Amino acid sequence: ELSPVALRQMSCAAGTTQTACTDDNALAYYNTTKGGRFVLALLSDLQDLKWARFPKSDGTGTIYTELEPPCRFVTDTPKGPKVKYLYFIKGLNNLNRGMVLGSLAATVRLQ
Amino acid sequence: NELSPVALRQMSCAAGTTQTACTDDNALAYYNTTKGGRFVLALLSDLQDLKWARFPKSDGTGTIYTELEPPCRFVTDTPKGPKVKYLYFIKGLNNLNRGMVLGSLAATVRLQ
Repeated sequence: ELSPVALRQMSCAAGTTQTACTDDNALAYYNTTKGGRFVLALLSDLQDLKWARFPKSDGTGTIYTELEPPCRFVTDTPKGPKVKYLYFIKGLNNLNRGMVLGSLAATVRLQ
Repeated sequence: NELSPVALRQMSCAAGTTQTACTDDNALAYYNTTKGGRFVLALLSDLQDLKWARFPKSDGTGTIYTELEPPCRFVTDTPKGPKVKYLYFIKGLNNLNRGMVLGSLAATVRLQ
């Protein structure tokens, strides 16, 4: 059926270009199925990101994914509201967009 | 531009195999608090044969019955041990809202 699979988070590199992916500057929401991680969305403080870099665990190589235009949103932080940017993977369907938003509501102090 | 952020609220509710069979709180409803009215997305229940959910109207006028999709079965890890649960989407729920419920569940519950 549509059995729910756990959405996990991990830090990851992202940048304006693929070469620009420098050091961990974002947080990736991903799925773990079969052999490999399925990244659904990026979470970051930066608003001009276009790419995300992911090294597979086996070290065979690294994966670059195009990012959609970011969805700006606000989180509640002890030091006051903070503005974050939510990047869906390019071409992400609405079902997986929903799962991201559902997981984001649970792992982040929204509004 | 700005993203629409909604928190999935949960509330105990009545359910049954028929509209008349809806009496006690047999399930918990995932809903959204909108400007006015509660928008129910899905039902979570120990029972696997549910078809309707009942919500007495806030205005006191009557009761609302929303029909259920076929249940999705899954196992949660609880202190009492693994518990078989059944997830019912509201009849006709779009894919975004379905993902919202599926994303909230897997982010807040341990699955087997």
